[PDB]
Amino acid sequence: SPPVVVILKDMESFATKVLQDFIIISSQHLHEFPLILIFGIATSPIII
Amino acid sequence: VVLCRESQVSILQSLFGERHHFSFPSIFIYGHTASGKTYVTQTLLKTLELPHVFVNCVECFTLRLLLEQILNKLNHLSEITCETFNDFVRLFKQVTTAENLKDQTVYIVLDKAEYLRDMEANLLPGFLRLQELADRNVTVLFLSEIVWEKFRPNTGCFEPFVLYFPDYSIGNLQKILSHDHPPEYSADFYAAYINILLGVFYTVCRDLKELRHLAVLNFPKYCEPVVKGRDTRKLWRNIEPHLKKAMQTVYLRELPYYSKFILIAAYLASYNPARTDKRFFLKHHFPLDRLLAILYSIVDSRVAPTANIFSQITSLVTLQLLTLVGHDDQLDGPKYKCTVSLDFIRAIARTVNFDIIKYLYDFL
Amino acid sequence: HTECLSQVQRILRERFCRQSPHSNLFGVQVQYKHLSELLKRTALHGESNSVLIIGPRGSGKTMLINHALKELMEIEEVSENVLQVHLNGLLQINDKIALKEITRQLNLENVVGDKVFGSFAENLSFLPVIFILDEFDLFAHHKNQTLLYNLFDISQSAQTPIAVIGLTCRLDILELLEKRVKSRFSHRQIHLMNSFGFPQYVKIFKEQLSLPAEFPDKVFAEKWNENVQYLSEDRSVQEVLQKHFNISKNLRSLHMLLMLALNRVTASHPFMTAVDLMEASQLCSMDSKANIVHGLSVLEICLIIAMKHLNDIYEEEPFNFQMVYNEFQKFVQRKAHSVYNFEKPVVMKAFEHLQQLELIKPMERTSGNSQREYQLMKLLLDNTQIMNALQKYPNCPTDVRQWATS
Amino acid sequence: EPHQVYVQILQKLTGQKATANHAAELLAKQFCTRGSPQETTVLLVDELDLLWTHKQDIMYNLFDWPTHKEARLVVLAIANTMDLPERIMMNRVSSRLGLTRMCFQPYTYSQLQQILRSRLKHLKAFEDDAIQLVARKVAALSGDARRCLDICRRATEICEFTIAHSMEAVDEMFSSSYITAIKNSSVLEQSFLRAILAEFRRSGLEEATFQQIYSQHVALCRMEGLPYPTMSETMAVCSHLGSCRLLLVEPSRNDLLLRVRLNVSQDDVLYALKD
Ligand SMILES: Nc1ncnc2c1ncn2[C@@H]1O[C@H](COP(=O)(O)OP(=O)(O)OP(O)(O)=S)[C@@H](O)[C@H]1O
Ligand SMILES: Nc1ncnc2c1ncn2[C@@H]1O[C@H](COP(=O)(O)OP(=O)(O)OP(O)(O)=S)[C@@H](O)[C@H]1O
Ligand SMILES: [Mg+2]
Ligand SMILES: [Mg+2]
Repeated sequence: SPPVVVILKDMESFATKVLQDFIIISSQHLHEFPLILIFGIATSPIII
Repeated sequence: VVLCRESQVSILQSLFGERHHFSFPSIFIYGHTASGKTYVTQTLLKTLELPHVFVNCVECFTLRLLLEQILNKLNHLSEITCETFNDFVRLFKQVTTAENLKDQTVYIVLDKAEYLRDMEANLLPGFLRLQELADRNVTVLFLSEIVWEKFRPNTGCFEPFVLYFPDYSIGNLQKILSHDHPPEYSADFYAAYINILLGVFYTVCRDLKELRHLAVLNFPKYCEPVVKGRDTRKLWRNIEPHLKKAMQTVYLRELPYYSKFILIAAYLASYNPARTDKRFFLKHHFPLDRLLAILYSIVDSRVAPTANIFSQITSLVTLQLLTLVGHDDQLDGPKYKCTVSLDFIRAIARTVNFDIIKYLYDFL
Repeated sequence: HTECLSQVQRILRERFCRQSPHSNLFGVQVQYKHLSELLKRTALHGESNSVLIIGPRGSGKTMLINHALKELMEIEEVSENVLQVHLNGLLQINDKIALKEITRQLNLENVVGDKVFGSFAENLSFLPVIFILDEFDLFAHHKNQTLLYNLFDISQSAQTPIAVIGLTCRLDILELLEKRVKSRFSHRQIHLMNSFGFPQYVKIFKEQLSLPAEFPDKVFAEKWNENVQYLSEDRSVQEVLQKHFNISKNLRSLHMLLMLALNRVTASHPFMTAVDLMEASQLCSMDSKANIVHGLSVLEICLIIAMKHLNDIYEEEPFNFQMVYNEFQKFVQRKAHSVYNFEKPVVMKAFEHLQQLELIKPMERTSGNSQREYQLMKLLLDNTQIMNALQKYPNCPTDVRQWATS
Repeated sequence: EPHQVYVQILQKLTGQKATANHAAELLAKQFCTRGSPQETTVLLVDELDLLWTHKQDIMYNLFDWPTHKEARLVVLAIANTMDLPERIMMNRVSSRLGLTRMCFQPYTYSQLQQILRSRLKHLKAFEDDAIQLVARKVAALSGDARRCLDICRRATEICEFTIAHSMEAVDEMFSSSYITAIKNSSVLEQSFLRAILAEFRRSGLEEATFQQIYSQHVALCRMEGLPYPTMSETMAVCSHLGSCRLLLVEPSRNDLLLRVRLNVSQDDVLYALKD
């Protein structure tokens, strides 16, 4: 059973609200299908 | 299982009564973040083996999705697609006539109901008086962290029964944390762990989930000394500095040359009134032109107005370090603001050998 | 034993929760007489009338209509000729939906047609039917009030008899109508007020909690009547009823209180007690703000005290995170070596959590241009509320208490 | 819909179903081209002011088509506002309806009495005094026959139960119920109103926040010996009062910073509260 990989390139330009919505929705369906996130950050990691 | 939750369970069991009996049209439950509303309500519904539909308001961000999900899950318990609330009511009356749904109360569990007030104006009044409209022995539950005072519509509607889940205490938290002890060591060992952890972090972190997560993270270093070879003083002395290091992060879990000068000049322009500009830069006694003049004054070398500096400006805008204020079409009088913390600008100034404090008017 | 308790529980739950019809009517004799007389006039003859009923929500507006209909429909075979249509302002928000509901209720979709065609002349050309309009005020907020105008026109016409009934909570329903419909509206209004004294409210309470004469067990019913009569003159029960009557005279709240009182009836206690009513009243009359404050933490309490100090020093002015942080630093710096060595991010997270609970609201909302810092925040609490909540705080330390007093 | 009037007229004259634009085009073709000699068309349009459009194309077509000789169309426009052809209608069509404006003055009390007498010929049911008073009230209030008939019917109904019947009808179907609603209000609501009045007299402004009103209410309750009220109780009372449109408030999100404005005159409140 292969997982799914999603790449977010420029999160600085991303609006927050869609980010929190996607995180909260995907949390309740991890059992349905695995999900892993890869973050590419240009600035220091503190920005997260 | 639920621990130290027996009053609310008994109240809810008495409220439900028998399956054929009726109940309140709307019950509003409110509490804190770590109160366990979802756990308690779902465990109770599973234990009583009642027909219940669990719905997340966040997932159903649209009215059609909400109604279709509710109807499809109810049908699965007993394809249908609906668009309007009246059609939903009619189909709900059609679908509830099942033999398993004849003399039983229907429960519609809704959590994260704080978003319902931002969906539609009449959706909440319709949900509140569902039992009158359907007349089919239907009950709807609410789970939220906001009080009912902010859920009241302007026109007023049928008042639900308000309920509160009690806040946790030291003994309650200790019991909950010590229930799931690891089988590889004594219960008293984990109890002492929970005791010292509560004595350290109860002042700030009262979240059960967060404190449990911290315990899970830090337990292996708790158990290292005994493996290396019931010595309370030895354990505390070996473990104390790690606890102080951990508490530093409770909730937390190299620019180009000219970019640094641009950043410090932007900070100065943002935090220095224009009246004092000549007082700090003129040899004898915010818009882009002010920034250019300040940058020309600061840098000891003559910098040519190459397009690359404008590219640096735009890139700094992109990186959310400088915020554009004026209209995007107005690129002849643009306005900017600096959002960099003072410690950050002091740190970047040190790497350049520049004393920014000597020029800050506010400090002087 | 258990069976009698189950039966009485079922009967009272049906009486309160579902609001089943009952023959008992309180202070509405004249209004019901007028409404029933006019309904009989509209039914036995071809004459048309329009009436609006005005009252506070929860005052049994629907009950009067339901009782009158149950009284007058079954008089003769007129009910066969009489047709009834019920429309609610909440379910039908658009004129298209209202027209669709009207067509479907009349079983004329076969005659009119199935498709989404906007023509309504199929009904209009063909047009005794009674109309019931729940939440009549909402229909006045439509774009052109076309449905209301057409209903008034057909009521004033000499083609077919039509009865129009509307329900409204607003007292200014006359000025929410346009000039044309107001002129065409027959000025028949009925007002539902709780025009009765406290002893009459006591009588209503005594009668409502009285078992009906159709209960199987008669001696148990008589004992229940004796118990409720004895509980009627008890001064604690009278005090609770007086408090709730001072708060509001609506019968819906009384029904809710009676329902909550009956929840604590078990086998060991077949008959109620004044202490049960006291407990129900206490549970029904608690303030949510103090409960929210009680469940906070120490850092939030300190931040709230700093906020109160800001409101005191700067009279009725907004604030931001930096000033609160600076004065919290001042407080922790005056004390020699108190254990409050906390960094900026944890205080920022605490402020974010406080703002999440909606105890603090922004002014002239904007984002991007202004950060979370340097944002104008205001408090939504009173000083006496903070003092009362802090008085009942379980383990408030002495230092923070004395800082609050200062 | 406004454009659907093109479909209505076409279906009334030929029974054909077409789109709004196509019906307009077909009507234009029929009324501009020399077709078969048809009977003179009498068109009546009711409630003209409700056909307004930002482009004014429908009104221009309606009042321009009879100008054509081939139209054979006579149009009568019934409306309530006489200013419509001036401030609502543009110049070229204003001159088209200019100098052909009929204004119907309201009936004089003599006209109303004549109408009532014609309604009740050969029937001696009402005394002349009631009839004269009803016609005179109608003249002095609106001069409308509809409300006159309503008053007469209500007087008949009350007589079933003289000038007293007409007086009861006129002062029941015209007078406001704010005074009696305030009279039947609860004690706490009366105290709230008194606190609002006292705060307004102290300040002089017509808008006040909920906090100052709450403080005044607490002071009045302390003066009256009433038990100390909670904030939630006062908010519930205010929400109930705002529901019946006696006040003005937006309590959906704001709780302690709610602006309150009186929906009735201050003197009416004083005259209701003095008793
Ligand atoms: N009374 C309890 N008994 C046992 N475990 C509990 C209890 N309350 C909470 N927990 C545990 O703590 C976890 C976190 O609680 P939650 O259920 O997430 O809190 P919540 O009240 O539902 O708030 P939300 O809606 O999730 S933000 C639960 O998943 C349980 O494992
Ligand atoms: N005169 C009355 N006689 C009998 N019961 C009454 C009377 N007035 C109020 N009630 C009761 O008051 C309770 C609440 O009234 P409701 O029926 O909920 O209000 P309503 O008539 O539905 O009006 P709205 O605006 O639609 S909520 C019901 O249980 C009624 O039986
Ligand atoms: Mg939950
Ligand atoms: Mg109703």
